[PDB]
Parts: sequence; structure tokens; C-alpha cells
Amino acid sequence: MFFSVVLGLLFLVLFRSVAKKATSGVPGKFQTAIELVIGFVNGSVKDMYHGKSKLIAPLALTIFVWVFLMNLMDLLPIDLLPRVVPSADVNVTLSMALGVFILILFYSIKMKGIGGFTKELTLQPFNHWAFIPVNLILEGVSLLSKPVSLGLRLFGNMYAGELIFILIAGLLPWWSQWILNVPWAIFHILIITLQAFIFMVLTIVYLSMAS
Amino acid sequence: NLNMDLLYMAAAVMMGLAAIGAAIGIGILGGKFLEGAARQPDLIPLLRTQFFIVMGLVDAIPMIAVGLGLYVMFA
Amino acid sequence: NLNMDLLYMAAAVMMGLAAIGAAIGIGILGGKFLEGAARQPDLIPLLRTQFFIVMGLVDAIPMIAVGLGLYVMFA
Amino acid sequence: NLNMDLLYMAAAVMMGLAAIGAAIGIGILGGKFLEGAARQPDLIPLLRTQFFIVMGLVDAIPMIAVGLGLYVMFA
Amino acid sequence: NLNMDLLYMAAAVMMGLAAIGAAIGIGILGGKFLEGAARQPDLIPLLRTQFFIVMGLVDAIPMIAVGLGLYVMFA
Amino acid sequence: NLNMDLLYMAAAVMMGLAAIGAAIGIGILGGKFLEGAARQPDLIPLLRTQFFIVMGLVDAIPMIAVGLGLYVMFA
Amino acid sequence: NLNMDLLYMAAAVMMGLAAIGAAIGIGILGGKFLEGAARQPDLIPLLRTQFFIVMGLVDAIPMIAVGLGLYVMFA
Amino acid sequence: NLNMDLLYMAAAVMMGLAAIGAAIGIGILGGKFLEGAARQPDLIPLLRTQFFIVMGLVDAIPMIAVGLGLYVMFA
Amino acid sequence: NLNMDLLYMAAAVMMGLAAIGAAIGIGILGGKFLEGAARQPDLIPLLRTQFFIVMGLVDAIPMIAVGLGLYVMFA
Amino acid sequence: NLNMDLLYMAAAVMMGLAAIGAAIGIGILGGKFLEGAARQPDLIPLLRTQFFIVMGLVDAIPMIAVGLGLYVMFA
Amino acid sequence: NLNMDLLYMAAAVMMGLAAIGAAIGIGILGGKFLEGAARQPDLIPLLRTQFFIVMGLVDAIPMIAVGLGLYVMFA
Amino acid sequence: NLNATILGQAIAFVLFVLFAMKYVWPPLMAAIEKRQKEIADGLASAERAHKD
Amino acid sequence: AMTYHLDVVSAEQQMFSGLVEKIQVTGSEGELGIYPGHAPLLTAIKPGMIRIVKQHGHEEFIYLSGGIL
Repeated sequence: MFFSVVLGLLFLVLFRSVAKKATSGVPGKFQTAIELVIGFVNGSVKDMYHGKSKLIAPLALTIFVWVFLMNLMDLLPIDLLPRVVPSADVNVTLSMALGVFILILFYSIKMKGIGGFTKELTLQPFNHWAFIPVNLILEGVSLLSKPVSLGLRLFGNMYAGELIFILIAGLLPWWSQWILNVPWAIFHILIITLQAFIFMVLTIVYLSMAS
Repeated sequence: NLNMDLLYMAAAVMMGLAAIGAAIGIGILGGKFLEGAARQPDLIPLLRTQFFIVMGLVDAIPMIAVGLGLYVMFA
Repeated sequence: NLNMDLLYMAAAVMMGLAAIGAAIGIGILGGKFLEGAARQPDLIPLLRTQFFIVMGLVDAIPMIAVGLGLYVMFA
Repeated sequence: NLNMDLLYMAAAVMMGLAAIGAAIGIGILGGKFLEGAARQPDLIPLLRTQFFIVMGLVDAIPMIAVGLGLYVMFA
Repeated sequence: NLNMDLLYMAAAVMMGLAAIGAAIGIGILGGKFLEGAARQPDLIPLLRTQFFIVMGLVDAIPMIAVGLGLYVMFA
Repeated sequence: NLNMDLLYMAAAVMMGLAAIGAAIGIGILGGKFLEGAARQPDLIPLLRTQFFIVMGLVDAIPMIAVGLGLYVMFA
Repeated sequence: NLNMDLLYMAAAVMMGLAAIGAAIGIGILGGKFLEGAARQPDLIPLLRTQFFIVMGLVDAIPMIAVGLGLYVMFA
Repeated sequence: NLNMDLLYMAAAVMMGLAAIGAAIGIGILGGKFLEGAARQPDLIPLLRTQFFIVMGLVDAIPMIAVGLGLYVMFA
Repeated sequence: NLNMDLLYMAAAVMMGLAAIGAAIGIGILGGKFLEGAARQPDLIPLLRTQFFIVMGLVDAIPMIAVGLGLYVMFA
Repeated sequence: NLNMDLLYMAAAVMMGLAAIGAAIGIGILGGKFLEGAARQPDLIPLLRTQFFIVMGLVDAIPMIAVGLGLYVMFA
Repeated sequence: NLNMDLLYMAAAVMMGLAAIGAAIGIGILGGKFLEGAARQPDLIPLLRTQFFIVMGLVDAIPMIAVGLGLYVMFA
Repeated sequence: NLNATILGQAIAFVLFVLFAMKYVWPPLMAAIEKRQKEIADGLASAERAHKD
Repeated sequence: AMTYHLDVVSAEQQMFSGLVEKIQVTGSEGELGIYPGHAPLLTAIKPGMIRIVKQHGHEEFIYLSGGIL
């Protein structure tokens, strides 16, 4: 399944690269040019923590950092020239790990805190408040689906964006247009990844505050 | 033919006109963020997260329109 | 054919144009929240719940439009 | 066929476009509630009931549109 | 058939789009009532009757639209 | 048949969409009356007659639209 | 038949939608008159004639639309 | 027949909808004139000529629309 | 015939609806000029040239619409 | 014939209606420039470049619409 | 033929009308930037980045509309 | 990614995190902490000494 | 109706003092009254008698020469 299996292979490779690069450069050096940046990441990540802060701080902190790292993999395909069947269903694959992991995440806070021991009680006087079950139920379902809908929607929006900018650039015989698009699209991409970490933080600060 | 023609017309209708509402609404929010921060600079870290929440909720209404557009084009 | 073509055109019409009203309306509310908190920061926990109530009521009008759209597409 | 096609097109037209008016109007009211309470916090229990009355009257105009939509779909 | 199809399309057109004007207009008035009372609480019994008069006059414009809609559906 | 179908579609078009302008415009005026009286209560008997004049002039534009609608339905 | 049907559809289109602009515009002017007189009561005899001039110029744009409508209906 | 029907529909479309922009725009200007003179009465002879210039430029955009309408009706 | 009918309908569509944007936009600018000069009369020779630049840029958007209209009518 | 007729109708649709957004948006910006300079004349060389940037970004949205129009007319 | 005609009509619909929302929304933001900087010049480096973020988010809604337009024209 | 490639890709992510925590977080968290403890330390010493 | 901390004062003379939980007074630009719980703000008011409910339901119209309260 080249156009398929080759794709999952690709995204898997990126994720591994994240894993090893972590401990490897982390034992060293960083050093200082490197150290200071690591400070931006970790410390800005701490300011971000406050807000959700303590609950997932190891769990979510490690995660979001890994999310920037793994998220850069798409920038790599954009960075390539700056032909597929890695990155199409490797991008679908990332949308699946991320969005699937998000549906998983609602549960992970659910059991991790109540939250979910209390989430079964979500109906509550809230379904009585608001006395109709249609309101509370449509709301909660729209929430669980909506978390997946939002996160997956962002993921696929990103992957698709990659595919499209790629198309515009590659088909055209004239290079200049492809360049301007690709540069603008590149700023776009970086913004998108940071926006992703922010989105994880948004779902998470949700979780701390959510119910 | 008639069903295919109807899909392409329907895709144009649902994609463009509804998405105008967030094009305006995302801008309304950022104008409020800029005016609020200009009037009171110390309130920046309090209202910036509100602006992001609000922009994403406004952007979700077009993403619904775009979703129907893509269903009509490709589903 | 004619009935199926009418469904796809109708789905585009009801989905996109009505949803513009909340795209604007959700943004109007968040702009009021941002401007109100910038003018008086101590009123944040009082008006934030009002903003959520109000955003959900505005978002329900498009969800009605989207509901008719989905009925036309899939019912 | 032609009558059935006309019903589905008519349902899309009446459902979506008119409901934009409350999507905006419900939001206009909540923005006034938030701005009024931010300017004068002691007036909250006086104007909150006004906001509810006003939101329901604005929401009734789309519910009329939705009613015609449902008549066209199911009556 | 063609006349009946035209009735159902016409009913959708006249019902939904015109009623947006009061959905917005009823809300504009209540926003003015809320903002006026927040700025000057002693003026509440003077301007509340004005708000009711004004809401009913704005609501009459859609009721005209709805009337034409019902004539097309049932007359 | 075609002429009769055109009358019913035309009646829907002219009745609903134009009447939105006064639904909004009657409300704009009453919002100005409420805000003007809240700011300066002594000016109430001076500006109330202005509001009535102005509401009637705005309401005449839809009554023109409604007139064309009724001509199409019944003339 | 086709030409007659086109006249009745065209009459509805030109009559209703354009007349919304004065329904709003006549109201915008009267709101300015009411707010200006509330802020400064001594300026009433200066700005009332301006309001009349301005209302008539705004009302002339729909009267153009209505003129085309009547030509289509009766010419 | 088809060309003649298209002329009458096109005349309605171009005449009414575009002329809404000046119906609103002429009113926006006169509202600014009234509010500016109410705030500062001594500036009346300076800004009245500006209002006339501005009203005529806004009115020229519909007169373009009306011109196309008349070409379609009579040319 | 069908191509000629499409030209006349297309000319009406592109001429009227887009030109509403400058009818409003030219007026928005002149209202800002009038309000700015009323608030600060000494700034008149500084902002009058800005108003002219801005009016011409807004008027160019309809002139584009009118250009397409004339191409459809006469090209 | 049908494809050619569709091109000319599509050119009218995409050219005129979307270009209204900058006709309004270019004017909104120049009104902000005029009002900002009237309130604080010393800020003129700071905000004039902002106005130019902003006008060009708003004007690019119609130029997209015009581009599609020209593709439909000539491509 | 019918499918090709539907593509060209759909391209015009989705390209032009939705892009009006950013033409307005990009301008709303720059007007807020200009007014905020005029009121408080020291806040320029804080709110300029907000304006850029906000303009790009508003511009993305039309770029979605344009994307559907180009798919209809060339895909 | 017709079947199963998406699965492999995702597992690489989950395990990637676990490896970070076990190894990086030991190497990363601790290795990075040196500047925190250090700057914090020199500053603290300064303040106390000056005060007393 | 007495409020919490209120006084009518000039350096020359304090006109009144103590709390007033209701005060009818005409703001220079708008309607004025006193009632607790409103937010902090500053204004001036035209001259005239200001009828204010004060402690133990004392209420009186106090002629203003107008000025910034």
C-alpha cells in the first residue's frame, strides 16, 4: 500500500524523530543559544501552564512540546523545495493521531478527574435547569463530537492547506508565483503549528475549567 | 446531468454567502480587542484569550458552510 | 432527478446564508465582552457567563439553518 | 415532481435567510446587556429581565421563518 | 402544478427574508432600552412604554411578510 | 399558468425583502428616541413627535412594497 | 406569456429590495435629528429643515425603484 | 420573447437593489451634518456645502444603476 | 437568443448590486469629514484632501462593476 | 450557447456583488483616518501609512472577484 | 453542457458574494487600529501585531470562498 | 493507510512521548533546570548578603 | 435612604455629609440619582435643588449652584 502504507511509514518516522531528538539533544548541549530557546519553550510553557497549570503539567507539558516538534514535520514537506505518498495519508495519519487522541483526551480528563466520574452526572440539575433533556443532551453530544470536530477540523485543515499550496506551486511553469505563495503559506504554516499548541492548551485549560 | 449541475450551483451558494458572516465577525472581535487594549493597556492578557475564543466560535459558523460546500462538491 | 437537484440547491441556500447571522452575532457579543471588561475589569466574572449564554442563543439560530440543510442533504 | 422540488427549494429559502435576523438581533441585545452592566453594575437585576424579554421577541421572528420551513418540508 | 410550485417558492421567499428586519429591529430597540436604563436608572418607567410601542411597530413589518406567506400557503 | 406562477413568485419577492428596511428603520428611530430621552429627560415632548413623523415615513417605504405585493396577488 | 411573467417578476424585484435603502435611510436621519436635539435643544429650528431635505433625498431613491416597478406593472 | 423577458427581469434587478446604497448613503451624510451642527452650531456654513457634495456623489452611484435600468427598458 | 438574454440579465446583476457598496462608502467618508471638521475646525485643509482620495478609491470599486455591466451590454 | 450564457451571467454575479465589500471597506478606513487625525492631528504621519496598507488589503478582496469575472468573460 | 454552465455560474456565486465579508472585515480592523493609535499613540507596537493577526483571519474566510471558486473553474 | 498505516504513524507519536518523559524529561527537564537553579542561586545569595 | 460614604462638601463648607442611599439630582448632561451598587464615575451637574433620600428616610431638595460631584 505505497500511497497508503508508505504514508503511515512517513508520519511514523517523523514521530520517532521527535522522540529521539528529545532525549538526545536534551542530555546535551543544549547549549546556551540552545539553552535560551529551551527556556522559551519550557518557561513560556509554564506561563501557559498557569491557566490549566498543575493537573496535566507533566502530562500536557511534555505533550504540547512534543506537539510543536511533531507538528514541524509538515513544515518539512513544505520546506522540501522551499512527490507525495508519504505526506497525504501521513497527514491524514497525523490528523488521526491528534484528533483520535483528542476524543481519547475527553476521556483522559474524565477518569483523570471528575470530570468523568462526575461527567456521567453531566445531566444533573443542569439537565434540569434547563429542565429539558434535549438541551443538555444535544449540548453534551455536541461537546464530545465538537471536541473531535474542532481538533480534527484543524488538523485536516492544516494538512489540506499543505496539499493545496503544494499544488499551486508545483503545477505552474512560472516560479515567482509559486514562491510568493509558498513564502506566505510558510508564515501561515508556522502560525498554524503554534496555533495547534495553543489549541491543545485551549482544550486543556478547558479540561481544568471544564465542568 | 441535472443533479450534477445542482451540486455545483449549491456548492457555490453555501460556500460563499454564509462565510461573509465570519469575515465580518472575526474582524468585529479584533476591532474590540484593539480598541479595548488601546483604552486600557493593562487588560491585554485578560482579553486576548477572550478574543481567540470568540474568533474560533465565529469561524466555526463558516466552517459549517464550507463543510456543506465540500459535501456537495465531493460527497 | 428534479427533486434531487432541488434538494442539493435547497441545502446550499439554507446552510450558508442564514449562518452569516451568527457569524456576525457571536462576534458582536464577544466584542461587547472585550469592551466591557476593558472599561471595567472587576466586572469580568459577572459578564463572562452572560457572554456564553448569549453566544449559545445566537449560535442556535444557524444550528436551525444547518438542521434544515442536513435534512435536505440526508433525510 | 415540480411541486415537490419547489417545496424543498422554498424550505431552504425561508429557513436560512430570515433566521440571520435573530442571529444578529439576539447578539445585539446581549451586547447591550454586557455594556450596560459593565458601565453600571448595580443595574444588573433591573436589565437582565429586559434582555430575556427582548431575546425571546427577536427569536420569535426566526421561529416564524422556521415554522414556514417545516410546513414546506412536512405539511 | 406550476402555479402550486410557485406558491410554495413564493411563501418561502416572503416569509423568511423580510422577517430578518424585525429580528434585528426588535433587538435594536431593546438594546437602546437596556443602555438608556443603565446610563440613567430613574428614566425606566418613561422609556419602557416607548420600547413596547417601538417593538410592536417593528414587529408589524414582518407580520405583513408572514401575512403574504400565509396567503400564498393557504389562500 | 406561467403568468399566474410569476404573480405568486413576484408577490413573495416584493412583499418580504423590502419590508426588512422599515423593520430595521422603525427600530433605529425608537432607539434614538430612547437614548435621547435617557440622556436628557426634559426633551421628551419635543422629540416624541419627531419619532412618530420619522416612524411613519420609514413605514411608508414598506407600505409601497406591500402595495405592489397586493397588486400582484389580487389585481 | 413569457414576457408577461418576466414583467411581474421584475416588478417584484425592483419594487421591494431597493426601497429597503430608504426605509433604513429615512430612519437614520430621524435618529440623527432626535439625538442632535436631545444633546442641544436650542439647535431644533436649524436642524429640522436639514432633516426634511435629507429625508426627501433618501426617499427619492426608492421612488425611482417604485417608478420602474410601476412601469413594469402598467407600462 | 426570451430576450424581451430577460430585459424586463434585468431592469428590475439593476434598478432596485443598487439604489438601496444611496438610500442609505444620502441618509448617512445628513445624519453626520445634523450631529455635527448640533455639537458645534458655528460650523454650519462650513459643513453644509460638504454635505451637498457628498450627497450628490452618493446619489450618482444609483443614477448609474437607474441608467442601466432605463437602457434595459427602453434602449 | 439565450446568450443575448444572459447578457441582459448579467448586465443588471453586475451593474446594480455592487454599486451599492460605494453609494454607502462615499457617504461613510463624507460623514467622517463632516464629523471631524465639526469636532476640530482647524483640521479642515488637512482632512479634505484625504476625503477626496478616499471617495475616489471607494468610487473605483463600482466603476469596476459598471465596466463589467457595459461590457455585457455593448461588447 | 448554454455554456456561453452561463459565462456571461457568472461574470455579472462575481464582478458586482463581492466588490461592494471594498466599496464599503475602503471608505470605513478613510473615515477612521479622518476621525483619528481630527481628534489628534500630531498622529497624521503615523496613521496615514496604516490607512494605505489597510485600503490595499481591502481592495485586494474585490480584485479577486474582478479576476474571476475577467476569467469568465475572456478565459 | 448543463454541468459546465453550472460550474461557471457556481464559480461566480461563490467567488464574489462571500469575499465581501473580508472586504468589510479587513477594513473594520484597520479602522480599529487607526482609532486606537489616535487615542493612545504609545500602544502602537502592542496593537499592530493584533491588527495583522486579525486581518489574516478575516482574509482566510474569502480565501475559502476563492478556493471553492477555483475548484469550480479549474478542478 | 488504506488500512493500518495511519495506525503505525499514530503509535509512533504515543511512544515518542513516553520516550521523552522516561529519557528526555530526565535528560531534558534536569539538564535545563541548571540555569534556573543557577541564576536563582546567584541572585538569592546576592540579596541575602546585601540585606544582612 | 443613606448610602455608605457620602458627603456634600466644599473646603469652605461641607454642605451635607454621611451616607445618602438615594439622591435625586439632575446631572449637567443627564438624569442623576443615587442608589447603591453603581460603578465609580465623575460628573458635574447644573444648579438646582437636589432631593435626596438620606438616613432613616430623610429626604430633602438641596439647591445646587451646580458643580463637579
